[PDB]
Amino acid sequence: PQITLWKRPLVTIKIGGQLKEALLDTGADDTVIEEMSLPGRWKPKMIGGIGGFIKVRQYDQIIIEICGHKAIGTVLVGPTPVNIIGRNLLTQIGCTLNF
Amino acid sequence: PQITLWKRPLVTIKIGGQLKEALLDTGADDTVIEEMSLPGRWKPKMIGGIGGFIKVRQYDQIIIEICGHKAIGTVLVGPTPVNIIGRNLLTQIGCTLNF
Ligand SMILES: NC(=O)c1ccc(S(=O)(=O)N(Cc2ccc(C(F)(F)F)cc2)[C@H]2CNC[C@@H]2NCc2ccc(C(F)(F)F)cc2)cc1
Ligand SMILES: [Cl-]
Ligand SMILES: [Cl-]
Ligand SMILES: [Cl-]
Repeated sequence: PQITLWKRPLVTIKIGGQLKEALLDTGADDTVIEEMSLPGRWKPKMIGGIGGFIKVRQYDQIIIEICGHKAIGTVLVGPTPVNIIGRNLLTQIGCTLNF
Repeated sequence: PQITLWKRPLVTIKIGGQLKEALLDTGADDTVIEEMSLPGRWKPKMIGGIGGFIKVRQYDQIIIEICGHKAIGTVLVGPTPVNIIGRNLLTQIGCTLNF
């Protein structure tokens, strides 16, 4: 699809057997999801931006379905105000910016 | 152009006659630039980031060129990790997400 930017580019994703709404975010290096359970090992990480930093759990090799495109990669889990699909997964679905 | 996301989508902007580096950020509603002098009056604005909300200065109808594309619009000034070109100007220059 082609998604314009008049409003936030929210899409439905499937992760850990749950459906969630997430923002396609070219400014985010990493994918960050609200508190949820994921399988496997994790390690702590700090991420930040305007407003400050939050602590998240880093899970690797997690599968996510984004608009019917399956991708695998690292997912950070923590108290983010919005679910964010970052570049590490956007690349995998072939997402580009065009103008 | 078409910009992939394997690295940060950093571009050159021109504002106040000066060249600066900025991030094309579809996850940002607004355009936020590091401290600099802009003309005219400003209004208060609260923007929410990953780690909380902060106050920034809102300037309207500011001339700004983004990757050679001329735009005129709202620019916020405040403590941001990098200069951010958000949806308000991405929309102006005709930028879309595609996959
Ligand atoms: N309203 C508005 O315009 C606005 C809203 C939010 C922000 S934001 O929170 O600062 N912000 C932009 C951002 C840009 C660049 C950087 C930095 F360079 F440091 F990596 C950090 C943050 C948000 C907006 N889009 C990307 C970033 N998302 C939160 C985030 C932060 C860090 C990660 C990580 F590190 F895991 F990848 C993942 C997600 C900026 C502007
Ligand atoms: Cl990854
Ligand atoms: Cl104020
Ligand atoms: Cl604007």
